[PDB]
Amino acid sequence: YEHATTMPSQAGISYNTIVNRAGYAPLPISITPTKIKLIPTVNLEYVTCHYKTGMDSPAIKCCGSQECTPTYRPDEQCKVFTGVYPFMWGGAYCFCDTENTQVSKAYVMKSDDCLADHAEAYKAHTASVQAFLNITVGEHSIVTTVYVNGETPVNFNGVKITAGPLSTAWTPFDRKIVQYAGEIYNYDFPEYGAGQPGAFGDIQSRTVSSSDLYANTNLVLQRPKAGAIHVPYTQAPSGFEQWKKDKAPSLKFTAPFGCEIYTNPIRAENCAVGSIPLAFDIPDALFTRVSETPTLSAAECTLNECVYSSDFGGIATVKYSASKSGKCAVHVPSGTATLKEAAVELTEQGSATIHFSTANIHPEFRLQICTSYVTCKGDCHPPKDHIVTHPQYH
Amino acid sequence: TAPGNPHITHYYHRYPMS
Amino acid sequence: AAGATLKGKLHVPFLLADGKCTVPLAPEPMITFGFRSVSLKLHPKNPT
Repeated sequence: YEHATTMPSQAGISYNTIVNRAGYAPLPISITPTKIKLIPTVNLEYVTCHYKTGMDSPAIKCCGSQECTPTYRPDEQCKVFTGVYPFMWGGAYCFCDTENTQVSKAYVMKSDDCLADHAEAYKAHTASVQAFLNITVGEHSIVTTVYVNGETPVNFNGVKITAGPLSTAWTPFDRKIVQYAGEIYNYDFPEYGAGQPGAFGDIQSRTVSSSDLYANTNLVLQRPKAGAIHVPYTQAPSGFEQWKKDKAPSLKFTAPFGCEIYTNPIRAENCAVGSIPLAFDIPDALFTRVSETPTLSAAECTLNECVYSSDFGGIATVKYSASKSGKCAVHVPSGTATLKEAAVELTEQGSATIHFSTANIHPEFRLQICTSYVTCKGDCHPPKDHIVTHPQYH
Repeated sequence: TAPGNPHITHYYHRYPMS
Repeated sequence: AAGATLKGKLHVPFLLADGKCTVPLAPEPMITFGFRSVSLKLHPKNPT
């Protein structure tokens, strides 16, 4: 017997519902999602880390002339300076007052700390929501990771459980993502080679350990002081440091619909959005017959208290006269009120207590027990308190 | 815990714009 | 020098590696309530 439903995507809210065939008894089903994931598929484009200016040593020629020689290094700039007169400690480097020559070479390479201080650029797409569920079906509790693809079932005890598709395609993740310091930022990073000097992309390596890096820093060589040996370089600072200072705080603290962002197997958990549909094939042996479960007689619901708070601030009571003493399930079909107890013990001529939550000020809800229903009414009161720590169970 | 009893100053705090 | 200067490779020590560092924790804030409102009295030690 197939059964379907629509459970909200929300952790802690223990969903409960009952399968109701005719000749067989109600079967309760209690489903608590503990952790609802959202794992994008990710493609790495490049890593960018701090830079180090590599100043090759000055080639000094005295009474001569040198010509540049390209070693094809990242952002190799190469200039020749005339009218130099250096000083080492020993004294002047040569007598030739003019007609001296100083070849300056400067390039740009990736910092030594880039194995461990690197920002990973990502293109995200095609998230696969993945839910951890705690599922109790006739005292046969199970705990299961399930996928909310169309046909990705999980089969325990002969019970076949299919989930999805989700009623929303939302991701807090966009087409362009950066990962750094265990923290995911939503940044419109450029493509390989479209960097600019001063921001994310001034250095671009494919991997953390690659060979070819694209550099652009506005590396300009300057003239050295009279009586000095140095390659004076002016260039743009690390765009990585500026992405760090001006940070645009992470999606861990700026994602909507209440998402908790996490690291390497990138995921956004407990995103309170959407309703997931389920589909349960239940093998017939889990169904007892109504002739062997207590058929009631002459039920009538009262209402001891009703506070329409967020919690189960409602207590209703049912008088009854059954045929045996045992167990049955209870469910309020409408959204007028939601129950806490998915099953109630029943003596022969007892009076049973049921707990619920509501938002209506004048309730009138139909409540099921073993077979037959009851019309439970009353009047509610407001809560004395107006801030809580848990969400709405209704 | 809106300031009023429906049983007005209620229904203007809770569910405003009305 | 002139010809070919590159003779060998050194290894840089003291590289930036991971671990754990003891960071402070702020004083417990004071939380007053109200209808659709949360009032927070905050008393820090260092900037937070």
